[PDB]
Amino acid sequence: CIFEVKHEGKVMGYACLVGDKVMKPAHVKGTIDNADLAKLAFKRSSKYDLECAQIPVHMKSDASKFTHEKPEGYYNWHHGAVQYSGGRFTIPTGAGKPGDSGRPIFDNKGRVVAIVLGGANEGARTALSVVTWNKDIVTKITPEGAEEW
Amino acid sequence: STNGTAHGHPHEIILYYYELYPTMTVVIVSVASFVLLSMVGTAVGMCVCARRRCITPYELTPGATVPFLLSLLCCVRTTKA
Amino acid sequence: HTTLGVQDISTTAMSWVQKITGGVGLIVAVAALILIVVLCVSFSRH
Repeated sequence: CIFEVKHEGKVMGYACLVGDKVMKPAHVKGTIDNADLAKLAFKRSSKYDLECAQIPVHMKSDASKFTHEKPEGYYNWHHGAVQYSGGRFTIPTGAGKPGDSGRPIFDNKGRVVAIVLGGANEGARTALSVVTWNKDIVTKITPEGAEEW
Repeated sequence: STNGTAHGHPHEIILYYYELYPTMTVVIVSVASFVLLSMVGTAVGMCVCARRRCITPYELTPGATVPFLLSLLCCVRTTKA
Repeated sequence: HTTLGVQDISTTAMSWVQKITGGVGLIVAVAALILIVVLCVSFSRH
């Protein structure tokens, strides 16, 4: 589900197969390091700093679901456990660095809950800046002073 | 000399050309062309606005279809497969 | 004497044709504004 955007042979960010689309932050330079994915036609959206396309039928089995359902508590992500509360995802400062954008924040049933874009350092913990699903539609939460990873 | 009847409708309108003229009609034609351009520009803007409306709901997931009819001719045809 | 630059008559008839032009311009102006309004609604929604 996770694929890496490369630029001049260097990993800039990531691309993710969520739902039935293929996502990757718009700001990320490079092209998805995957033939099938690279040749696609993406639709940019500067408001969301998102850039989606549709997953080829032969990879649709490889997507990762999603959900608007996110009760206060702990979520899962590659570097550990994210914490959700007060309408904000946070992590121990230091556990997320530039080059972690695109990485999904799963729940315990595997449903992708948000996609990290960057984080604002507010001391002990960093409030993440994520792309999250609302009632049905996509949304973007960006804590004051975020540093785009 | 020539007769510049009233109309009608239009018809006569062109008859006046002969009366006081060389010109007259050409300027009116230019004005008509400008009006057409305004009409065309409006339509182009409207289509772009229609895109602006179908935007958001351009990603994926159920949710119209739905308002896609009633739905400014695309809307649909668009929702589907 | 006579001879001068119009426009002039012929009233009525003249108004008939004039009324046909400019109305569509107002329509597309209003529609443009309405589209902007909806756009702002979306911006607020986000």
